[PDB]
Amino acid sequence: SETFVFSKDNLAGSSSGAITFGPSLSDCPAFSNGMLKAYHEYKISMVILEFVSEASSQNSGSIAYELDPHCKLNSLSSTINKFGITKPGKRAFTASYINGTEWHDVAEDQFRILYKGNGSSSIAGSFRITIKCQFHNPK
Amino acid sequence: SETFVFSKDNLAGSSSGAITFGPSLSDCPAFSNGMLKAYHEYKISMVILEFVSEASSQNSGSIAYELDPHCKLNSLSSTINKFGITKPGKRAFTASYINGTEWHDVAEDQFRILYKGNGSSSIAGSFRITIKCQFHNPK
Amino acid sequence: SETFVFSKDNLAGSSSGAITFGPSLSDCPAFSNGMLKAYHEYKISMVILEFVSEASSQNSGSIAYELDPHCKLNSLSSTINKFGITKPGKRAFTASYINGTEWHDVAEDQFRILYKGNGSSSIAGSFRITIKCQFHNPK
Amino acid sequence: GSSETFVFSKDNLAGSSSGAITFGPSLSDCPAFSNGMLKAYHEYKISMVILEFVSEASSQNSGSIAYELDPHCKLNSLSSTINKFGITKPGKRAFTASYINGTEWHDVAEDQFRILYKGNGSSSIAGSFRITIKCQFHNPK
Amino acid sequence: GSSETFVFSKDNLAGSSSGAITFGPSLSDCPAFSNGMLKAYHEYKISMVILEFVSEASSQNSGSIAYELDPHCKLNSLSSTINKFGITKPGKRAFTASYINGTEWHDVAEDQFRILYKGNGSSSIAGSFRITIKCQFHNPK
Amino acid sequence: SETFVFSKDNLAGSSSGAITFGPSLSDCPAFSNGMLKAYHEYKISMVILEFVSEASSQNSGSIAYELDPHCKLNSLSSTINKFGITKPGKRAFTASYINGTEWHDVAEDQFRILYKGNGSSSIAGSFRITIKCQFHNPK
Amino acid sequence: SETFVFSKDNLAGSSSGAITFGPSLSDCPAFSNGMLKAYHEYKISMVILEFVSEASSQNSGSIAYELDPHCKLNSLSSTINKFGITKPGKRAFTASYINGTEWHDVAEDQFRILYKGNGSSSIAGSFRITIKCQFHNPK
Amino acid sequence: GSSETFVFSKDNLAGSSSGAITFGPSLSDCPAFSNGMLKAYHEYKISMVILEFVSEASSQNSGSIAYELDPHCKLNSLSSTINKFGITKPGKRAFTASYINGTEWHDVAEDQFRILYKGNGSSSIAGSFRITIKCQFHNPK
Repeated sequence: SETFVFSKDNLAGSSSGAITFGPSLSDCPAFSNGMLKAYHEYKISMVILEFVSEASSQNSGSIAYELDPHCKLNSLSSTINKFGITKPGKRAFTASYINGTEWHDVAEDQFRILYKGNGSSSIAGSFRITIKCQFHNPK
Repeated sequence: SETFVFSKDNLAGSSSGAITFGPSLSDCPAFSNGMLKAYHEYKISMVILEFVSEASSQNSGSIAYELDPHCKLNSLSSTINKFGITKPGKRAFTASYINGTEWHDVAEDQFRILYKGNGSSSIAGSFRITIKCQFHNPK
Repeated sequence: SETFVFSKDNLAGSSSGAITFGPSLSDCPAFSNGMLKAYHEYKISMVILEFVSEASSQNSGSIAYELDPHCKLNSLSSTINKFGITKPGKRAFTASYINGTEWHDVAEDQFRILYKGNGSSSIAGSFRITIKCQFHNPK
Repeated sequence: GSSETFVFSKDNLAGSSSGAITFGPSLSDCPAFSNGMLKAYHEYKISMVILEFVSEASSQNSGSIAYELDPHCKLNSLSSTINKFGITKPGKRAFTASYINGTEWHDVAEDQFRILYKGNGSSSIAGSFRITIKCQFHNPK
Repeated sequence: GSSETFVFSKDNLAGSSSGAITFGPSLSDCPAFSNGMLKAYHEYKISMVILEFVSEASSQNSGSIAYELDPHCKLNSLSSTINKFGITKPGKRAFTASYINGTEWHDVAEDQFRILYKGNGSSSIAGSFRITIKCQFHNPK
Repeated sequence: SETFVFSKDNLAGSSSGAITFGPSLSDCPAFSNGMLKAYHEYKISMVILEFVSEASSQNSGSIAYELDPHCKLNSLSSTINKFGITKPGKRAFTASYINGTEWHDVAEDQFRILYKGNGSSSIAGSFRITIKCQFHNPK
Repeated sequence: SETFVFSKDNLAGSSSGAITFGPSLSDCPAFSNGMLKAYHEYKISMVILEFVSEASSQNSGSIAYELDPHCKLNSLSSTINKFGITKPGKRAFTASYINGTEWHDVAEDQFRILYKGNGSSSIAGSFRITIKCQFHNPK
Repeated sequence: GSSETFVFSKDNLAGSSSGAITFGPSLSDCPAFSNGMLKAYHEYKISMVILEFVSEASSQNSGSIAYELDPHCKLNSLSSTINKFGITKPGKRAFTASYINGTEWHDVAEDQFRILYKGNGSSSIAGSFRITIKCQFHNPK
């Protein structure tokens, strides 16, 4: 029942992107090219997403994050869940929310988080992702 | 968690078709055009399939139904389970039969019911479908 | 006992408008044209209104929201309940406050929330509305 | 208040004829209720309804009668066809208080609710609608 | 058959105003009976009548109200003045079956009997006529 | 929650009128011009209607009152309930009689009392009305 | 034991004034010209004073409020109790602090709150006053 | 302190005459209290008042007497007409401590409270106001 922590920094206020959890997570060199390449099954039981506000209080906007459990969206569609870029935020996703009740092959993504900001080009903050995951069937 | 009740009517004695429970369920606008556009995941925990016999007692035949759990069949193949078009029928499908153990994205069809009758062209009856289902991760 | 979540974004600091809950709620495509069109009775038991502060700290003003339980006001009259545009806010309305103790026909509005801001034209934040409602007498 | 039980019947429901039964001051099928107690009390509520279809049709007639319950009298004809009775088999259905907006006392000039019926069979006789309404009255005039 | 008890009141009986109360299809003072049960049953009979005068007049008003019982509806106004109530004192009178022709079932289009009242006092308010009719009904429509 | 006590005086033996409990209750400035301009909703849970007999014992007649729950009658129609103008009277109306089960906007008249007397033109008495009522959703 | 809520808005950062509770409270049309004019005794048991910060974070200053229980000050004297104009504040005054243990005639003030700001002329925020009061001896 | 009970009466209250009874140093109707104990004690409080109307008028006189309780002596005549007594029937009313500002000791030079009375009847005799005041005294002079 290991744990990983990584951070996507320098999130621009208007940058739109996707953080896919699986073989495509190049933002964490210790997960994509590490445990996955030497294992077969893995489930990401818990995802703690914490937005740390580096942005100046003079930046107007917000970062909306949409939690797609099947990687069937290439861009954000609903702007409901959002963090104000001026204040820190914390969010916890358990097993049921992120399709984390069954194993998956290390060649297939489990889920993704699509982030989209609508602020200025200045620095908006950082994303700290803590993934509590498990591995099975050692390779 | 909700209990959606809908129906398909004017099923002739020889009508052949498929009811795909998911985004293609145009029979019930309260499901395909409703909750499925307000959520990401859904699972159909129970399906109560009832056949109300509108047919005359002097008509012959029966309506067979196949419960395809993965929608790989586009037409009826097996006829082991059937309702006589002269007697009302009721059938219960729990989570295991209809792949309700796992959640699915609203762009994916969970399972389908292939229904085909062998009788004449007269009115055979109506299908009353009661899907007790849940939802998660609001859009 | 289903739940809906929707969001009215890009609330200008000086925009004045009304959010009516019922057939006129075009801000949520999954409620006005979804469940309501295929049901007869509905009561909105709980309304959680959360103001997320996207606005820069350089914006002076506030957004006053008035909860009219009979849709007899076309514009805000009392400026008591208000959110500072610089800080997040949360408010919970139970059954008694929003005339939510009896069913209503889907052709008639139940209540409305009139919002009025007195700040600058810049982005003031977003409104996140979580309506916990129930439906009865399937159509 | 006064508790009463009005049992009446709308007959000669052809398998193709459609209509609406409005409960309250427009209940022409039971003059004992529409023009009866409603002119002796200010407030009335229909706490319970028992709707029964007595099948007078023979086994050879194929069809059904679809009945829908409008609790606000804003529908003039049937729209959806979920609930239905077979024309060859007797049917029974019980509507409680919440289904028919019976939790609130109404002025006698208001129609509390209505039942819309529509047939999809032939033009012959299908059966009879036997309606039992258990009601309460308040504030005698 | 169905046994019912209809209690109603004709009010504002001035000490000088005279009139007639016809029991049956012309009982306008109690719409619960004239236009009520009479449209749900072919035959009705008024087994018992309790006629009471509630004296709302003060002791200073002098007079009386003379009431006569016509069991065949062939009288249009009071003729004799034997039975009477004092306007200052409450009065009670009980009419049994034979007095009001209540031994025979009548068609609902017929007036069973009537009570003619005539005052000989002043023009001020004298009291109220509270009428309780205990009746039976047969052959539901 | 409060217990407002007011009165209508100089009711002649033949005075005909209506007391509409709501914004049109000009008899008590503490109710129409007071709390009803500080709240949105109100319900009158109990009405104690007392008649104090100021009339001489040598005056005849009575005052009849009709408790219209929906204000559809603009004049007295029924006279089944009445107080003798020579004897003091008291009557109690609970929530069910006067439609107090539901709340109403302060621009709507809940119920009314139609009072009319048949006596002479002399002083008949006074109406003392005690409305035990509540309020909600302050303006 | 009724309750009132009112709000003094557009408090300038340098405005100095007094909020007197009684017949002189013209800021609340439902208290000065409502309940008081139709009653004799009244005591304001509790006063909840909440400062909502509408002011931009670029405004330097504070609003000092002094609670005079006998209306013997026409201007603020001590600057101890104060709210920062940049942040919300809440304060509760019980019966003993505001001379609220005995009734008073509706022609005499009970107490007053003297507010004085020393910031800029821009909008500094709003005052929300919730007075829980009681009335006696109906007029 | 000393507890006392002063029972007095203001008589010849015509059905049309109106006035005010101020309790304390201006209670001219009971010289035993206004000029009595108040000159022997610094502090007095009127803990309880029993106000009774003895009806000496005949049944023929129609009217009422409206009495209002001013607990701060800032009213000079009657304004509202909620509480009232019928002139033909004896009346009783009990004012406790809080109603008459009797929870605080007062200097003898202050009027604790007053009762304003106004009649709406004829000019004949209506009755008598019998007032019982139960009071306490402190700090003897």
